[PDB]
Amino acid sequence: NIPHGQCVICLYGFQEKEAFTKTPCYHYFHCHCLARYIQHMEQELKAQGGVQCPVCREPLVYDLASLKAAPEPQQPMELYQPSAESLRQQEERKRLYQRQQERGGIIDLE
Amino acid sequence: ALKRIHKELNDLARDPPAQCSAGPVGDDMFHWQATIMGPNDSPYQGGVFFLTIHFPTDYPFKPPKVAFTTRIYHPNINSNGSICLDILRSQWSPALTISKVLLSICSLLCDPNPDDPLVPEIARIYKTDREKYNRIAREWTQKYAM
Ligand SMILES: O=C([O-])C(=O)[O-]
Ligand SMILES: [Zn+2]
Ligand SMILES: [Zn+2]
Repeated sequence: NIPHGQCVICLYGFQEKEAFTKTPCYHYFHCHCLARYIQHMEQELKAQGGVQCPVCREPLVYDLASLKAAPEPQQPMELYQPSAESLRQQEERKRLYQRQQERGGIIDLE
Repeated sequence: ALKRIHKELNDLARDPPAQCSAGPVGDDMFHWQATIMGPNDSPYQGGVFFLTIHFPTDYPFKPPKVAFTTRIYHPNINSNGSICLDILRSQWSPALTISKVLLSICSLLCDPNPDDPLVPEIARIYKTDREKYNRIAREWTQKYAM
């Protein structure tokens, strides 16, 4: 069936029509997400020289080509819409920041 | 990166780590401002500390760049606001989130790692004279962050 949790790479959950995979350490990722992770990690390890699970660090077994072949998940971007309360809190923050500026408390990095 | 950034932003707006906040600077989703309230178990108690976050093109596979904007007296944070924290370099994973990074920084404020300092003088004071360390950290907090 389909896992109830969320792919920690993209932060979306799993849908019945999506291509996802499960590691031998019992962690689920969309194939596309895990492929990007592995490609990146392979480049990084090379530039300093064992790709590990992003969740628990167990070394992964995988075939990169097989993960890449899978369809990228179709995921609508989640709109950002600040609550009235956050906008209020943001205003109080501006006030605090202004005081810090006046105090010489803000690092510039000219 | 953008879809991931929107996800985090929303997950943070509705359930921020205790005493923290974070959101975009103007219209730019790749540049955020965050705040941390100084932890009560730290000499930063009572202060409010601003941080800047810049996300790299290949986020979340490369770590966000996080720095203090509010001046702070700490062995692992320098006068440029740079932060020496393993999860921001060698121990980054896309399983981490800004929310988790903020929690980790709060922990760092309560419990510095003086054996990996960005500021050797402060690290020396921390290890040899904690009374003095805490006094000065409180003094900077009161002058700059309160
Ligand atoms: O750094 C300062 O200016 C202070 O400690 O008073
Ligand atoms: Zn995913
Ligand atoms: Zn795992």
